Amino acid sequence: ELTQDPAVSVALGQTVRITCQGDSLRNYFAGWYQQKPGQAPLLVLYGENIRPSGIPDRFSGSSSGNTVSLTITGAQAEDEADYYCNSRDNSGNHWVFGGGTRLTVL
Amino acid sequence: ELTQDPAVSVALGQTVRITCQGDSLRNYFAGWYQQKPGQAPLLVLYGENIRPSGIPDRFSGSSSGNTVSLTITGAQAEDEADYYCNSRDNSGNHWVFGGGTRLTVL
Amino acid sequence: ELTQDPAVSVALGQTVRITCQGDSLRNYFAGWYQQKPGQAPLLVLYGENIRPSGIPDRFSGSSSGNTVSLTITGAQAEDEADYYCNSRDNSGNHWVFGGGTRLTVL
Amino acid sequence: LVQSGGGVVRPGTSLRVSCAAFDFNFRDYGMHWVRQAPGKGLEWVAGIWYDGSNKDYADSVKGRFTISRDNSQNTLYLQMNSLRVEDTAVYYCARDPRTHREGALSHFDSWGQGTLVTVSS
Amino acid sequence: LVQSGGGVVRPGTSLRVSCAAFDFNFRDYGMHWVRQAPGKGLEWVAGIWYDGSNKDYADSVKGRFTISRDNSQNTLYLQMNSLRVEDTAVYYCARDPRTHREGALSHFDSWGQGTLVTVSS
Amino acid sequence: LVQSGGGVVRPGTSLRVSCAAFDFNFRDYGMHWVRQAPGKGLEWVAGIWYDGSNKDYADSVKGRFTISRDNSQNTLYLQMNSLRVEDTAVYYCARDPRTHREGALSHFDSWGQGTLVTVSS
Amino acid sequence: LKESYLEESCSTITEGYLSVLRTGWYTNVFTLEVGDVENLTCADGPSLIKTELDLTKSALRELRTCSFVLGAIACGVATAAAVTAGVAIAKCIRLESEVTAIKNCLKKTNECVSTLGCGVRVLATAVRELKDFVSKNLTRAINKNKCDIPDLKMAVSFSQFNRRFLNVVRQFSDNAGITPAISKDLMTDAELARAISNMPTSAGQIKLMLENRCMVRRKGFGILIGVYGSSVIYMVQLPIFGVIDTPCWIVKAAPSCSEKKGNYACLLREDQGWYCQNAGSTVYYPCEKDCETRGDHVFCDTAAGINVAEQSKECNINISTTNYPCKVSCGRHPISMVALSPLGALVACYKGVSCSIGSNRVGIIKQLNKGCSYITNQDADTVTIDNTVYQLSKVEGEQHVIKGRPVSSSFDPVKFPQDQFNVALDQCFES
Amino acid sequence: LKESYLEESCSTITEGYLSVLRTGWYTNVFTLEVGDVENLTCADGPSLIKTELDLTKSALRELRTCSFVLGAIACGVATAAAVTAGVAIAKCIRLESEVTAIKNCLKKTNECVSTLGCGVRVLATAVRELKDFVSKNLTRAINKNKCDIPDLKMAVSFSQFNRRFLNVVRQFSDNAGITPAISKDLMTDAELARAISNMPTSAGQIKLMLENRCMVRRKGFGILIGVYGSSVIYMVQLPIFGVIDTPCWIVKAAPSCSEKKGNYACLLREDQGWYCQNAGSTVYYPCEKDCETRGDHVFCDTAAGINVAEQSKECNINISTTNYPCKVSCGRHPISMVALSPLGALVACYKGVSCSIGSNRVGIIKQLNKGCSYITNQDADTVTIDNTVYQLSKVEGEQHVIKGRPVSSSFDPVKFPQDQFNVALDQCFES
Amino acid sequence: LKESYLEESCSTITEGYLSVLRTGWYTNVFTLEVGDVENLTCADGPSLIKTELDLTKSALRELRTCSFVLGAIACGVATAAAVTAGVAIAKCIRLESEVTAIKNCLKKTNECVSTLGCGVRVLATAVRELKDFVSKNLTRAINKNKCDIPDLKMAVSFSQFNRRFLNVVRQFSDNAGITPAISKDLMTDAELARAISNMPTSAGQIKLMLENRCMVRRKGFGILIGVYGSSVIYMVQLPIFGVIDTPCWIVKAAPSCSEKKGNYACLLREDQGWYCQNAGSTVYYPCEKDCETRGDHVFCDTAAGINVAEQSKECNINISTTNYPCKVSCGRHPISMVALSPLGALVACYKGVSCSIGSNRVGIIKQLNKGCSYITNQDADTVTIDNTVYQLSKVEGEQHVIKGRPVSSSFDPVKFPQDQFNVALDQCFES
Ligand SMILES: *[C@@H]1O[C@H](CO)[C@@H](O[C@@H]2O[C@H](CO)[C@@H](O[C@@H]3O[C@H](CO)[C@@H](O)[C@H](O)[C@@H]3O)[C@H](O)[C@H]2NC(C)=O)[C@H](O)[C@H]1NC(C)=O
Ligand SMILES: *[C@@H]1O[C@H](CO)[C@@H](O)[C@H](O)[C@H]1NC(C)=O
Ligand SMILES: *[C@@H]1O[C@H](CO)[C@@H](O)[C@H](O)[C@H]1NC(C)=O
Repeated sequence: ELTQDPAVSVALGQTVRITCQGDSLRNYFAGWYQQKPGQAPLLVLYGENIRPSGIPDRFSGSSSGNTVSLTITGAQAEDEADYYCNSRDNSGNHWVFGGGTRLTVL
Repeated sequence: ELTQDPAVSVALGQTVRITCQGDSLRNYFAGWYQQKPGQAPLLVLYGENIRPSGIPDRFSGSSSGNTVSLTITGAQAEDEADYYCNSRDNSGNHWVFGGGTRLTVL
Repeated sequence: ELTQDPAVSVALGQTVRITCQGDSLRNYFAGWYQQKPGQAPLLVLYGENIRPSGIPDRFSGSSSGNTVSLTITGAQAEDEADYYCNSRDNSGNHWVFGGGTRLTVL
Repeated sequence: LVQSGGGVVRPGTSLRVSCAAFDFNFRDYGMHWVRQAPGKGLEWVAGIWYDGSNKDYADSVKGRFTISRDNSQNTLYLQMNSLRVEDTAVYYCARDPRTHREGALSHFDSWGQGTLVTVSS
Repeated sequence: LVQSGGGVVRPGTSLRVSCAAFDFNFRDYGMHWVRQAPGKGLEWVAGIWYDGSNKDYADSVKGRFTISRDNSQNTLYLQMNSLRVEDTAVYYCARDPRTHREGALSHFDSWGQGTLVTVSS
Repeated sequence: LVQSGGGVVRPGTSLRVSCAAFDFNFRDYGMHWVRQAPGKGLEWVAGIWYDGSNKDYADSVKGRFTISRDNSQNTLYLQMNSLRVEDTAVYYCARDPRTHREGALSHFDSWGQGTLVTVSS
Repeated sequence: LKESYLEESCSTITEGYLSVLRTGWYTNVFTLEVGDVENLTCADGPSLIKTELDLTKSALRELRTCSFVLGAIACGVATAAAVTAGVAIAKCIRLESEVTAIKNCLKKTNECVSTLGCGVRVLATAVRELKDFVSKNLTRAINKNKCDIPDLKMAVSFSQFNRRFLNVVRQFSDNAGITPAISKDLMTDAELARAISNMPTSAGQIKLMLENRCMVRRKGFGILIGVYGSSVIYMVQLPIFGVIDTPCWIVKAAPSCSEKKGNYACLLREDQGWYCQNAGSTVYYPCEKDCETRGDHVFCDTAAGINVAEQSKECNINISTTNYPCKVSCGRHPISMVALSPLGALVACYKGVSCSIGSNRVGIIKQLNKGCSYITNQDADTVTIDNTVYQLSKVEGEQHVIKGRPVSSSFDPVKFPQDQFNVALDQCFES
Repeated sequence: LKESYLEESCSTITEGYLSVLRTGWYTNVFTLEVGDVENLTCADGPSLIKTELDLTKSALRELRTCSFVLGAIACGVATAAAVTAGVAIAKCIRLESEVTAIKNCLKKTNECVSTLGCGVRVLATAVRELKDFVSKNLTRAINKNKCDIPDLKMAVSFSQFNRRFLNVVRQFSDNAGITPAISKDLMTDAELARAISNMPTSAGQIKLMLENRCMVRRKGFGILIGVYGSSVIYMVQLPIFGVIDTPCWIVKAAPSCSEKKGNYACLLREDQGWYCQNAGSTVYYPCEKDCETRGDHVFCDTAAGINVAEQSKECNINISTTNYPCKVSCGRHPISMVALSPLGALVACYKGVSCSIGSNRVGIIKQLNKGCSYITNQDADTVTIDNTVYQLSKVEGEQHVIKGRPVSSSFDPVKFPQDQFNVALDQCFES
Repeated sequence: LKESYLEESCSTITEGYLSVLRTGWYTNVFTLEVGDVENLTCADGPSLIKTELDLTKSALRELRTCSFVLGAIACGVATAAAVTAGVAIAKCIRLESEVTAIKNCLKKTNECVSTLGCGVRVLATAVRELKDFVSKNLTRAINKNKCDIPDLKMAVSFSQFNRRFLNVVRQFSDNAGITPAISKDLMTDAELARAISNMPTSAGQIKLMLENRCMVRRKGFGILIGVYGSSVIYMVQLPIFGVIDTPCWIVKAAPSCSEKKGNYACLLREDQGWYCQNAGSTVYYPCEKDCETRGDHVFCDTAAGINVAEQSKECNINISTTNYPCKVSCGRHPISMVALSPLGALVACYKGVSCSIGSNRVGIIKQLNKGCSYITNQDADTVTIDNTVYQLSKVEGEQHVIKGRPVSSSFDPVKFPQDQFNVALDQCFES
């Protein structure tokens, strides 16, 4: 089961690390999504620090042990969103999503 | 004995293929000579599509079986001339010339 | 014991060769020092035609047999100085200086 | 993605939410359904591989839903039976990047727009 | 190129034509004669290799002409004996690029301006 | 760079000259003393390797001077004993390029500005 | 690392290396777009743009004109397996049906997944940048075939965009369509990382490959499919390092000669090289060049492996009495040599050769006794034979010695034939 | 392609390949013109032109600073011949009287023919473009020594013209004057086409080479003659593929082990690798490096050929009874291994390896019996030995099986010495 | 040169070559200053400077992701010694305390001498131009993250300064951190000259190395230490050719065969390859890779040398009767082949082959008798064995023939085993 901090805040232009924790991340990569309200989730990072094309170069990933984290450099106001991690469980068949982090930008 | 069409015509700016045929072309290469009507022959193309210097990139050639052809690409006014193919007989000590195609540009 | 001429003169703007001779040069490289009066000696060339950084590319040198030579190309006004060749003895343990050619530019 | 079939029904009935008009070649890609209850977090619903094998389900639905695909028309179906009140959610249609099923990747991309399915008294 | 000896003569006589003042390194190239009767197509006449071996002739002249060269003066010679009225032609002097005789190349370059041997009554 | 101990003394006495404030990481370079009598050519005086082994001397001084070094303070010394009137010279402090002792190079660079030692009646 | 000297046969076994075994191939198919370059022509003499356009057109057409001694056996099998796997898949992409399918996949976006008719699944990638420049900018700059325009910015830019394309041609042209390694230009760093992340293996292996991609790059290779229209199509075979962190050990040996009544008798072990154990069986990797080390990790190719019975480890323990036929070479003339090991050196030193060990503190420490001897990198920095000098591996570890009187001294040699090459030990001794 | 499986010796022979044999060398002598760059100097400090000129002028100086196991036997003579034939011509060009003769040939025009004093005839080519730029433009754009001039167009142009020159120096410097292959820079495509077309062979061969010029390019090499004034002179040796479309076949083998009362007897064929027939003689090509396949064509070097007698083909028909001494290796302990082949694979599977075949059609197909077995390309896509996996060559073609008792199961083995490396079959059996 | 034909064994010995032996390694440590390129960013879309800055930043980050058959025996020891010496020295440098020491040494000037804590002396060199450009020009030019500035001169200059840096990365990433040779980009000519001239050897050796730096460059190799801050640190490992002009000779052989009532016997000498004297000891260099000639000089690596007793030369005089065990291969199938030599060719042809010799004067001179014969390069320009032509070396030197009945025809051959791979001569004959 994946787990996340329910809320995090960052000072504008300061950096922040969201983190997602779960035993299965040792075997399977995470995917990171953001969800601004109403809109469908948009893939912002996957794997060990690969960005989809078009996602700005500020997002970067890191991971160790059984933990992953998404680092927002130079956090802009447009970074305020829900961030969800997901990964497969040790079956390899069932996907699980974290509870999502409601980040907010001051 | 090499054999060649006695006359051919092409519309200005259209392409034309002159062809030369004889059994020995299957075993020895050929060379194509332009001749303006008052003047010594000038080599346009030889071998499997090689040009001398100066001869514009418009001239080109190709071969298959026992036939070789000279393709004038984008026939210009200066291309009106006799064209003579030559090769060697099956012995390789006697050269032979085809009765050159008189080409006229309309 | 290294040996070289007492003095040499060069017509401005053309080459001159200073030469230094001694058996040990057959076996150890030389060094060439410039000494304008009063100032401490300054390395202008060492080894097979290697210059210290900042020494202008006019200075150059070469060797043959038991003899080494410093060639000044296009002797400028600033080249008037003593030049001292240097090597080790055949033991490889004591250094020696060849005396000095005083060079003057006309 | 022209997603349809989403409305409202009293519990204990059946409905189908189809996802079609794919811009990418729908064939050769695995597909997944993900749902979002109003304001709540995301839940994975079902999955299917590119040849139609490996239908699998979350335990909240393991007995009830079916996931089906048509590679000739380019359409994905999730067909719901015995629909229960907690099943009210936005349903999203999502794509699987993996080339080989043994791979380690576990993200989704090409999230469709939402198809709101409501269940009410 | 210098080319000389072109003139009228009565049939049944002899004449000499020569090719000279080459700009290229004449010593290393094979050379050939090619003739053009007025308005007609070209006919190959004779050939010689760079060391003066391999004299060859067309059967219209096999018995009559001789092809000769002087690598010290840089001059090429074709000597005509028993001229017959069919021999009226411009005789061009031409160069063979082959590095080796057994090569497949078969073309000539470096054509001279030619001389007009005009055997006539 | 600083050099010190330059001065005058009557023959038959002792003096020490030193070289200091190096800018080049003195700890790893061999060092040499080289001297110049007024208006005369250069003479090599003494040498030392980087770890303080291989103290070498010219036969003019081989029983008299002693060269020594302190790799912790970064200073180099030459001590003069029983000075004789011929020892009037400028003493320069000079550096050895050689990585390995058995190399073929023989030059010195980094010549210091020189310390005048006089001896006189 | 733990290194055992086996004086029974003058050999060392160094344990504790961690395997990285290639167990498959992964295929990425690239389309490189060079646009409508073959239409462009220059009417206005020499210029910067004409020279770069000429290079592009020339390079583009140039591609169309293109296309038991276990150590011997294993490397043949290895390269055969590699080439056939590559050609077998290339031959499936080369059809026009599939090239149009690949182009149809990539038409909207730069990465796509495709199943070939032959059932394999490939990643696909478009290197689109050059077509974009040639179409959107260069084509409008050259109005009316006037190439020598006044703006230099086009010329310098064009030299940058075609730079990658020309390098790809250069590598294929020099290799006749199958390159020896994945150049910087066939697959960039970003393209390589995004390719590895899709491989059919668990995250543990992938995390290692990403931190070690210079080895992944080195062992793969590329194949030219061809030039279709004005797109170059080529494919890259990437090594799947599907198994990691299994045990491996290296065996080294030197001539174990010894003497009676003034005649030498010799033995050398012929089973040198790498072994790795995997899921309960032992694989022997005899090729001189198909295993490479980087610290404790050794990278090896499973196709170069010869399976050996698990009892084969007994040649490292009690070779004098194991029933397994330990491969040895026998002979009468001793050879003197140094066989270096990760933690030391075996010195074989016999009649008429002088051998001594040395250090960087003091040049000479000792001169060795005759016979096989094990010099430890903690006890010397250098070892020398007959004016030759060798430098010992300075890596720290632990050493053991397994005592036992040498085989060549314990038995009497067979009277005829001696000098048997690569035979089982029973055939040389206790005749 | 027709592939016969030979049960008598656990070996496959694949017929129907078409020869391409190198039978001579062709020489083109290039002169590359740098012009009098050594007189140009700059007095403005750093600038674009100064650094390009420094690169050009420095590289020009650097050039002045360069001065019976039948496999190993064949590749020896092959390389000695190639290098010798090249040096023998370079030593003839290197005289001052000849380099002046060559440059006197090429003075008016870019290609010339010349007889060396040693009697060989060489094509000669001038690569003149850089001298034109240096003498016609750069030497006037600079005047006095203003070098940081305002026109950027001059500096960008210069970095193109010298680009070829620097690449040539790069390849010679890394190879001590003898390059391994003909780079695009030594001889460009147009120059290579003109060179090949002159070669001393009939039109059929030349048409093939022109469509395979990557392989001609790969198989030649170049030699630096030297720097003479501001001109580099170097020569390229091009392979004359004088014979094409003769028959060839490839022989593959695997350990033919067999069991007797719980002991093993083994045999391996050593007459393995490529064969081609030419003008009624058989030639054996044992190197791994020489012969290379492209479709049905095999590109081979006659300098590596060994003239095995006719009747050597009898080892492929009735090895049990031919009087030809078919080369085999003998021993006790069975190796298990997979030998690939163009249309299938041989699996040797003994003493407790696990062997099975499979496909991309779902699942594994069959566990194999022990003993040498032949798996056809049409039957399976993959074969696996003890967790290793091999992918089979997809090429379609006829297979035959030549039935017969394996020799290993038909004769009693010699008692001593049982293991023998490379011997006639009668040293091993029926003693 | 002098070349002796030894008809006792159908072999030649060519002598008078002068040695050049590698006897050590010399280390230069490079720091390549890239500068603060990972901060500079672009905010204004595609541009020239962004493209070059992107290439730079991309390379700097990617660079952080890396890291008895006497023949085969010799080459293993040789290559193991080379790589071990490099890794041992690199491991001293890779500590952060030493990287900071090197940089502190080089802070004010471009070359300095350092001692590593592990007791070794290294030269160190800083190549600094790219940091000078980045910190003093480009960083002020792209003032406000606006990279698409109007001045083109910045973009062109930047492509020149970063060029060296990009080439160094390219060679490491293709080789996983250990290059095969010292490219021009690792050391320029000036850097290589100052490095060689520091080496620990007398002037004579250096003057040769310094006039052959292309061969020094080829023999050495480089190792990546890492990327520290914004400096790439790598080291090069140069050969000390510490011994020159000792005598050397080469041995060549061809199969020597005979008949007795229509059944052949043959032997081939197995001690082919290079030999040299050094300080009164004889060294044998069996690896094909590790000796190379350039005219009269042969360049060899002392680590590949196996020491042989001085009596080994007796096999070149009286192989019939020497008590030294000369290595031969014996058998009964007469192979026909040519073996070239610097001043001639050995031609062996027997039943069913038709040797003949020829010249550029006339294509045929003489059909050879059956047997082993020595064809002098003064007597013919070419030899042809069967539809196959070899071209002889035209070096000039005296030849001798040492007459004698060949061994193959003087002794009765052993009855069993008649075929023996690599064995002392007395096992084959006079049983
Ligand atoms: C370098 O210098 C050379 C000569 O010093 C320059 O060559 C000149 O190039 C121009 C074209 O760029 C030529 O003009 C053209 O001439 C032909 C003649 O047939 C004509 O058809 C064209 O319409 C046009 O007028 C010019 O003739 C030529 N100079 C000479 C003396 O032939 C060259 O441009 C300079 N620059 C470079 C980068 O090489
Ligand atoms: C030239 O352009 C036309 C379209 O503008 C295209 O159809 C044609 O293929 C181009 N030329 C070549 C050689 O492809
Ligand atoms: C000694 O050899 C015998 C025979 O194979 C074997 O059974 C035994 O295990 C060996 N010794 C050890 C310690 O394994």
